[PDB]
Amino acid sequence: DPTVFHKRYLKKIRDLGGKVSLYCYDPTNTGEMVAVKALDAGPQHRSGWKQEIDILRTLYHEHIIKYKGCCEDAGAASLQLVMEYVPLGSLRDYLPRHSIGLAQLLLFAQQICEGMAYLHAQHYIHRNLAARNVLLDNDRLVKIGDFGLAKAVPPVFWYAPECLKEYKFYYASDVWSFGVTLYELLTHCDSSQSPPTKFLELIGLAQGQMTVLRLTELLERGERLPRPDKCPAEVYHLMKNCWETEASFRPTFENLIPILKTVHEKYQG
Ligand SMILES: NC(=O)c1cnc2[nH]ccc2c1N[C@@H]1[C@@H]2C[C@@H]3C[C@H]1C[C@@](O)(C3)C2
Repeated sequence: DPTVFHKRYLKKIRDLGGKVSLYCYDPTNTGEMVAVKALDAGPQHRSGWKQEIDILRTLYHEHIIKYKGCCEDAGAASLQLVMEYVPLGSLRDYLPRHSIGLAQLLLFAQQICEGMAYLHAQHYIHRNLAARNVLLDNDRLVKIGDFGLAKAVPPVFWYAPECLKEYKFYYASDVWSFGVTLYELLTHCDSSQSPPTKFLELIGLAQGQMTVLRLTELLERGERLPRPDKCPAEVYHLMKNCWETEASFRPTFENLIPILKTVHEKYQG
């Protein structure tokens, strides 16, 4: 996509959270809200940035945030990435404020799997799958964002043992993160139940440089996040399956889609 946004029609509304900001884009001096990501940076962060832009340019799917174009970023001697803006924001902000039923959360889970299967079918890994990077376009439509860490296959509290211990990252490693993301959904991203809160409670906060190693030891011993309240046993077993220590015993996102379809159906009625 070679779409170019002219800086002259861009007015900043707010920062969204690399840095992503919300702009109005209005050439008739009433128009479209857009999210714009901008790259301070130096040590080949620039090449990673070119990677992100090129990855997003090629991805087109209902459950992946839509690429809209680029604009000259004279101030960082780069491009800025222009994306669709989603007003409800990320599930991290939305879920604490609302009380979503199980069937709806399962639908979100299914849609995340669809976007991720698509991504994997493109030979890309995401490496940052967490509730905070899942955006809610409408009450029944989820989109995966934040491709900042995404890579062509040649967040430590969301990472599988092979990532933490060996610095490897498989398709199966994104499936582990999906498991943790699904746990977030079922706890409505309550901070007191969050993966950092729960794992720091076991590890403690006085382990010098060894936090990650301690986390790894607990995972390899088979320690896992608890069953959220009113998560069905079968959904908890699905999560535990996304968390197999051995990467090859995890389901793929392709495996997960028909299962999640079926369970959503069951809880919907
Ligand atoms: N298209 C977008 O990026 C985007 C689109 N609509 C949005 N509405 C509110 C935030 C937001 C977006 N924000 C980003 C998203 C969520 C949060 C903050 C931004 C960086 C983050 O990593 C973490 C991914």
